[PDB]
Amino acid sequence: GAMVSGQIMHAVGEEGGHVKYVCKIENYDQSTQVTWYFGVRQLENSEKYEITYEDGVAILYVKDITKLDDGTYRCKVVNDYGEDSSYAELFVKGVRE
Repeated sequence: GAMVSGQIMHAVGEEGGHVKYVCKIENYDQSTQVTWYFGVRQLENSEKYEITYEDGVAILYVKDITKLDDGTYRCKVVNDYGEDSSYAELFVKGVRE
């Protein structure tokens, strides 16, 4: 392309609930691979995170929200030509001023 990774919107998470992040990719192809991060931590499918990627749409769902989950989330996109990343925040009540 490209690729270019699209803008991701911020979210407020309530304790015990969930939030989602959606990142739309321009000029994806057969070599495109997507990895999400929370702060310094690399994410994978588990009891905590529901992660999918198909046809230029990356989706991260975060479950069972706690105060620990407040911070910065990154969607990192890599192919045979280069890379791009997009970022957004999760705000939980009681964490930030």
